[PDB]
Amino acid sequence: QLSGQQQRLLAFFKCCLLTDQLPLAHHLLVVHHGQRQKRKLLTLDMYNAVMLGWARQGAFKELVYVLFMVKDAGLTPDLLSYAAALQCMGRQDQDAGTIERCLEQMSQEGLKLQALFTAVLLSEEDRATVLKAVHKVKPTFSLPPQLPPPVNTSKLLRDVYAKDGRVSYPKLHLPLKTLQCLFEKQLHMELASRVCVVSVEKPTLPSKEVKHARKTLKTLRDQWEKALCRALRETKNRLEREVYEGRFSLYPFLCLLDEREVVRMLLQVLQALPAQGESFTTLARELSARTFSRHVVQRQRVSGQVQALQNHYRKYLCLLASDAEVPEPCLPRQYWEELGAPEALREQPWPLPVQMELGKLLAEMLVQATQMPCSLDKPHRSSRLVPVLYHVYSIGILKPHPAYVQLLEKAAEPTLTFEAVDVPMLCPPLPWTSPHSGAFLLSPTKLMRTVEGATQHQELLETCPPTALHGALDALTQLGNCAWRVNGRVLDLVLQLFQAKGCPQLGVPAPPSEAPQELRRELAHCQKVAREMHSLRAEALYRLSLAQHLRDRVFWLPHNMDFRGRTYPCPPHFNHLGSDVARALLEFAQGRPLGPHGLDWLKIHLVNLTGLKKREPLRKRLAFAEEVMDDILDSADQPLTGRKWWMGAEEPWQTLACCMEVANAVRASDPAAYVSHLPVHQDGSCNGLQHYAALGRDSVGAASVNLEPSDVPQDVYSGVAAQVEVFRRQDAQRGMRVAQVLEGFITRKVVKQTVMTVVYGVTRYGGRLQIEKRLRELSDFPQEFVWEASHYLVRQVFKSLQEMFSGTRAIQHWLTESARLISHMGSVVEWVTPLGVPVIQPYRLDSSRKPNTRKQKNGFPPNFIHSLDSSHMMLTALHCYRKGLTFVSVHDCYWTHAADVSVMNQVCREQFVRLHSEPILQDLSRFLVKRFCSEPQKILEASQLKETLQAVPKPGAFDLEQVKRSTYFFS
DNA sequence: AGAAAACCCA
DNA sequence: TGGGTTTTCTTTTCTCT
RNA sequence: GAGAAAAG
Ligand SMILES: Nc1ncnc2c1ncn2[C@@H]1O[C@H](COP(=O)(O)OP(=O)(O)OP(=O)(O)O)[C@@H](O)[C@H]1O
Ligand SMILES: [Mg+2]
Repeated sequence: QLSGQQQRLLAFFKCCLLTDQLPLAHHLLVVHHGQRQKRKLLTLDMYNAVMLGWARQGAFKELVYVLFMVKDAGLTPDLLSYAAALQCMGRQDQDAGTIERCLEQMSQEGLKLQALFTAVLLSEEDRATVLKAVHKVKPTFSLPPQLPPPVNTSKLLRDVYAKDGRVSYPKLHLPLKTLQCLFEKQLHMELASRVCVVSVEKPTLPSKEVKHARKTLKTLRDQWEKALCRALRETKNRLEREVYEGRFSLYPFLCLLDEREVVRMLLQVLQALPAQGESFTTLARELSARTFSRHVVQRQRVSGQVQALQNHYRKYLCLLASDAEVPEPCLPRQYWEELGAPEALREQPWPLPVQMELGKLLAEMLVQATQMPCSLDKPHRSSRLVPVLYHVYSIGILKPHPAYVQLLEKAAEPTLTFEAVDVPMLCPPLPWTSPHSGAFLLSPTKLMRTVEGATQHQELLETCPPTALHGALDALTQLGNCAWRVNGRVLDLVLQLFQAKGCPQLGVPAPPSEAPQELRRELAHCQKVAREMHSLRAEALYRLSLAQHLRDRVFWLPHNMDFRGRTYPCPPHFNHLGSDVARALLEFAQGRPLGPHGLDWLKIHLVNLTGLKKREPLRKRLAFAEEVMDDILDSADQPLTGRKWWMGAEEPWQTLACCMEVANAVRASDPAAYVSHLPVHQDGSCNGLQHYAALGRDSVGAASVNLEPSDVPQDVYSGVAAQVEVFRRQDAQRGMRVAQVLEGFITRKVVKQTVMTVVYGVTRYGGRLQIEKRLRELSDFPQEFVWEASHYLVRQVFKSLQEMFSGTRAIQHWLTESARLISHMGSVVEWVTPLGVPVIQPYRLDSSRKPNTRKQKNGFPPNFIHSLDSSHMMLTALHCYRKGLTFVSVHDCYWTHAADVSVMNQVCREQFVRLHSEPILQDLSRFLVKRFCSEPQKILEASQLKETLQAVPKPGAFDLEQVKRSTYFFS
């Protein structure tokens, strides 16, 4: 649309506003105004930018100059131009307070002053100055009184937003002053954009070469520090020259940040660089994005937004603190908005070519700025100052000359360095009051996770009724308000294995040592295994370094959504959706007493973690727990020196943590009045099958995946495993070798993924790879036939064909056909969840202007079922919040304290009915016939999709209220 | 690799 | 009708080219 | 970009 130079100079003038430097903008405006080619292609917005800037300084003569320049070249003043004019007229006492010409022309122009105060975004201080100007004269003007905020009136969301009800909202265990101090700590950790952590490695004792290298790097880094402060000042003068000669320049972009912070950034980029050099454009985009983030943090420090955030957060903590009482209790978004919400003043990203030019300029400073001696091993040897990194040609990756990387490797630097946003928050996160504001204090966290800069996700989120997202945001805040701590005993044991030779049986990666050590094939395989082990140990190193950092601290994990609705915590390395070790390290910081029923749920949780007794009732899982109590107590007491019963569990570290918790609870004097911090888990049987069976009301499926009450749990995977094992015997007696070598190897775990995936649009090749990976990890299985057996295991699993999951397949076929026809119409598949969240699919494999019908078709049934179980999770979260339950969730795995597992069940058995009492299939049908089938050009295609959508398959005969008495719906 | 057919563009 | 490409969906981490 | 690994 607009020219690239227009956006480029718009970014220039905006950054000149943000960095004082206003005579530079006036000079460039004058130079462009002189030349006829240059005075063309300016929009009104750049003169408007210089308008508000001279309004901030209040220079009346200069602003009258640029206002006179507005009328030339056919630009009439817009609303905000008049606003800045009112701001400068009121900044002085001119025109008897701005009415003598400005307000008369304001009324003559036909631009509404109400529309100025409402429609057009203004700064709050500028808005107050306009108020003072238009209050010196005309005192009969007053601001329109803003209404009380709207309260959502949907059927599922009536109960959570009904004012008259008995509520018990949970409060944190931390007082107001402690939470305020943690707010200060988080603010300091976010202003300093990186955090340094100690390695969990074994440290190296002082040696001659190690400390010689250690003092060599300090001298070289200080030398490059002075070199970088030379180069950036030289290019600052050189770019100010281009400003003063009438050229575009990046001079305010380098004055966005101080000299020091840029040099520190470039040094941290060298410290974080691997032995192999990274792509030049990737280094550029990383550097310029870091410049943007540090600018966003710096602008709030200068502009006074940080102090406003301080006062509001100190008032907001009264809701969460144990020692403070809000007069009427309410939700954190509601209490945030009831208090005066600060203006966001959203920093917007610059145009992408300007970002790339900044990254190129910084990286090309970094290339020709740093130098080092070549004679590293011999300091007395005379060597010229060899460039440390010239590989710009090369796909283009810079070269770390091997002296530097060997110097680092013999330096034994004990410190890793993280981003602020890659670390758990030290204070409770900001409430999700908007798709813009939430999670981190000073960083623009996104509502939906996305890649490659897909922006239609937000464009659906900001085009909604304002009360639609209220259910989702209050869910994410509830997921973010969970207080976590680190289980230190598990950390001690894992670091004991990590600092020694690792234990790959229990998940601790092996060192570069104990690696495997005609000939070429074996050497290549040894190098491959060495690289994989080194990579896994680097991952575990980073995770355990954050865990040891947060060992003594209470931290919060802010949550985002994806597009389809499911919720993930923002800090990546150490979260509760990670592996066995990561879940074993994490624990609830707030603890709730067990009560009369908590210890039974702890024991059932332990038996669920062992992986034994999956086919059993709860009474016999509990009887198993009493059977193996001595093994539990020995595993808790002697993990690595006892009989190691916990190691044989399917999730050994979580089993060990639960063994410790159960051992503390049993040996307690009153196990009912024991404060338990362990998250007890409840999981759906087959949630794709659960939601398909509840949509189709299929009695056979509902009985099959436990929507109908039964004494014993029912698994589809154990059914199909025996149903293919009978043919494994029947073909083995015909003398087939592939059936003969699979004896004792047809389990739930090898067919679990395939029968999980049959309800989605799976092909036989994907099922083949699915069983193939599981057969590769089978050590007892001979590895020769792993390919062949995989084919034999996607054959004979046609047992799902014989009228198995029938209404499931009808629902699947209609969703698949709907996605196919929507995409063949040319449109992307969108739908609104029953809680109101709009969902769009970012597939678009044109290059991105057509929808990829294969990807849309294969994506619609999983994305829709994930939307439903995310909505079910959010309803369960909200109605547990009304009953004072601490709830988190790994994507159908609902986690809470043991004392709440009954209540969490009941809400899970209520909001599954209340969600599925609504005609989700019919509401989806009418939404997609209104949104997608109302076009004039494609009446026949709309008729075909109309016949498809209006032929939603009929519900079966299953009363959903039975789910209320289903014991093993979630177990 | 390879056992593998269906969909999309010629 | 003939030839090329994918293979159910999402999320996350690490070192080597 | 491949080498892997993890969660639903
Ligand atoms: N590989 C996968 N592909 C698609 N969806 C998946 C996949 N793995 C899990 N899911 C989704 O996650 C949920 C199932 O999680 P989970 O791993 O607990 O499976 P399950 O069928 O409930 O098995 P289990 O018997 O172990 O409880 C469903 O919503 C399902 O759609
Ligand atoms: Mg499960």
